[PDB]
Amino acid sequence: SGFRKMAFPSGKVEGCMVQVTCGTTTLNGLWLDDVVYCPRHVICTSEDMLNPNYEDLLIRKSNHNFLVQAGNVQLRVIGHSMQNCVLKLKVDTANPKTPKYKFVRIQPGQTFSVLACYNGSPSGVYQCAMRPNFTIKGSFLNGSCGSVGFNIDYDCVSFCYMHHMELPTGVHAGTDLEGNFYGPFVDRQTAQAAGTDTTITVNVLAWLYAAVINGDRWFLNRFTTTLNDFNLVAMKYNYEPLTQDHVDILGPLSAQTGIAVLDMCASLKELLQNGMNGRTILGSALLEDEFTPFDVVRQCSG
Amino acid sequence: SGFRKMAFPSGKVEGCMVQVTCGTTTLNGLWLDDVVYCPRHVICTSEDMLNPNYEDLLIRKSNHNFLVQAGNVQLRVIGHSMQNCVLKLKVDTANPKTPKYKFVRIQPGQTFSVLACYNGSPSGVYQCAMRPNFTIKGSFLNGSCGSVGFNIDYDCVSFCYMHHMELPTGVHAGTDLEGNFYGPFVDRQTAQAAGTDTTITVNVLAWLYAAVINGDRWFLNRFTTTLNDFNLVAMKYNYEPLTQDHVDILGPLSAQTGIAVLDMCASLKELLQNGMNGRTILGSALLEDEFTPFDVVRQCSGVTF
Ligand SMILES: OCc1csc2ccc(Cl)cc12
Ligand SMILES: OCc1csc2ccc(Cl)cc12
Ligand code: NA
Repeated sequence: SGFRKMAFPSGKVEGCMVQVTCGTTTLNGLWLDDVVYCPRHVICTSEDMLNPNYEDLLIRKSNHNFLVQAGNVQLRVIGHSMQNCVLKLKVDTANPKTPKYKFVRIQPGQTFSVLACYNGSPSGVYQCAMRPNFTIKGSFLNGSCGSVGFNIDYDCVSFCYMHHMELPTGVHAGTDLEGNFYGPFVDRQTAQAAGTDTTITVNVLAWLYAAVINGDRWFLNRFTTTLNDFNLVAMKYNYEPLTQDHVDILGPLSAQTGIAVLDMCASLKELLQNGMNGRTILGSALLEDEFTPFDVVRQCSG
Repeated sequence: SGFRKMAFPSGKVEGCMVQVTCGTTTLNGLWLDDVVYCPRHVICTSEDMLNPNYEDLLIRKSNHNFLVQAGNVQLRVIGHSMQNCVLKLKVDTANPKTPKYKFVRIQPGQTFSVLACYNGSPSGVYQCAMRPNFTIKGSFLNGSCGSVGFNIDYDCVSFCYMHHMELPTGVHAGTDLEGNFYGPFVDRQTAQAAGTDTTITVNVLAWLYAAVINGDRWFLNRFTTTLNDFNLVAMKYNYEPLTQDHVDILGPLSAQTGIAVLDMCASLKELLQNGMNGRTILGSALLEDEFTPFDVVRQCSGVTF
């Protein structure tokens, strides 16, 4: 029993973290095969962050401007190229600890684990979700740029996030491993702010199913709802619209508990209207939206 | 910025997880040097669990009755012995990935990371606290037994917990790595229950300090109090008593925020008496007590391993 915000075992990503230094700036890099991936703003001064011309900054760099350090060993750079907002540094050594991996760009609502790192050294691991406004609610300090987010389905590491910045509201923005930012953000010190965030409705529903699985039923009721009537109510609580896709993905959790999706939607409607009256669901006094349907099935059945 | 329930990187411990099978029961083992550690109830059957004589049950098993698989490769058991409630299986091969490590016993209120495993394969990592009633609120399914809890201090893994059982309320119980149980629990099929839990007061204060560090300040006020006065309130709300030792531990946090410990207990005083008034603290409507003061420091500092 029990239900926890659970991250993936981080060992496969730990063996990939290196330190990248350029000038006075040092951050983290991801060392896979003979390539080290890191945020391209490593080549920027503070003067440059307002309107950096990354092509012009990079052209003035040679390979030996980049110090890559893997634990105690210095890695020697033999090439460099820019792909969108990541720098790709070719090094003379393939990482002997390179796991089975792929790059995946994820959708809002998808979860993943973050390995926070400083100076190429892993500090901790925690579970995150891509918010609907394409930010993540992480825990990052200065020097954490280049830390990555990942899933491990079987023993293949699916890299989906690399940390680039913290926005004014204390949330975090970054790119996929192709260097494409999630959301409308840029690696540029502009007046950019996270859009108004919303609750991930399909995830709350999955987390309610998880409560029924672990033996809780107090929040159910005898009512049902149409999909559109539910969405009309939910968006008045800043909840994400629920789509038929979301209804389909919840199917297996509906079968395991015997509660139709729109019946659980009716229970979510009543919870939003009533609260919990001094009660808790799976140990929380708020409705949790950072567990996906997939996450619930992995932790409750295996 | 930001504050999240953070676990230690689990790589050093992932390389020690093995699968141990004895008969039809299979669980997880910890492979360090040339010894594999696992709960001794692996040798028991369903009828043995109601009243096992582990001494007599072990003297009847032999080395070949233990199938230990290090993922791919089979490990050969050359010897077996008991220390308290853990079984020590000598193997023919030393683990090449053995990290620097110690066996430590933690105190209730201290936190640690749990690497949940099934059939010797790690499946997830999460952060736990030893509750004052000596249980932990983990997430475990059948086959999780033998999973381990740990902290990392520089390069050294400090093993503190090994999973043994789940209680009727869905919380979990286990031993240190020397086989001594946390809490008044035994490894037999008997009527066992978690006692009434209490809230780890020093940890709630540490988490309020974490909230001030992250810009949550609405709960601060102009008042202060005394250790004696606040502990009267803590007892009323099923909070652990706050000691002068706790105040000394919160020193480093009381300096970084410039808010005295007794000053913050006044805030917690008012939160316990009047509630939250619809507002949240670090994204929570409850008072979180599974962050130690060190946890809050290390996360707002950047300490890495
Ligand atoms: O991390 C350095 C930095 C300073 S301002 C700004 C804006 C965007 C990004 Cl990605 C980075 C930075
Ligand atoms: O799964 C083994 C088992 C059955 S009942 C009981 C009570 C305590 C402990 Cl530690 C184990 C067990
Ligand atoms: Na005060």
